[PDB]
Amino acid sequence: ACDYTCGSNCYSSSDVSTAQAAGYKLHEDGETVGSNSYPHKYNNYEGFDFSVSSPYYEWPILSSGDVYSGGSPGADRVVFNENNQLAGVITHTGASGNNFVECT
Ligand SMILES: Nc1nc2c(ncn2[C@@H]2O[C@H](CO)[C@@H](O)[C@H]2OP(=O)(O)O)c(=O)[nH]1
Ligand SMILES: [Ca+2]
Repeated sequence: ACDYTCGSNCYSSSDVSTAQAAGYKLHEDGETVGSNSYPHKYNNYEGFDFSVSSPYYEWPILSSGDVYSGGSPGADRVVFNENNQLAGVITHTGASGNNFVECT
C-alpha cells in the first residue's frame, strides 16, 4: 500500500525521507538546482494545517524514485521546515492551475 498517494503516484516513507534529505542538504548549503531553483520557500498560500512550524521549503519528489537533479520536477513535492521536520507531501495533480492539494 502507499504511504502517500499523489494522484496516481505511490510513495513509501523511505521515498519521502530520501527526497527530503537531499532537499534539506541543498537548503543548508545555500545551493539550488533546476530552473525553478529548488529547494525554495513554500508560502503555504493554500493554508494547510501543518503540525510543524514555518518557514517551510519545498523540494520535488519524483515517481521514478530518482532524486531530483534538474529538469522537469513533475507534480509532487515534499515540504520540510528549518529543522528538517517533514510538514507534508503535496501535489499539483487534481488541483486547479498551480494550486496544491495534499497527497493522501
Ligand atoms: N500554489 C502555491 N505555489 C507556491 C507556494 N509557494 C510557492 N509557490 C510556487 O509558486 C509557483 C506559482 O504559484 C507555484 O506553482 C509554486 O512553485 P512550484 O511549482 O515550484 O511548486 C504556495 O504556497 N502555493
Ligand atoms: Ca518507491
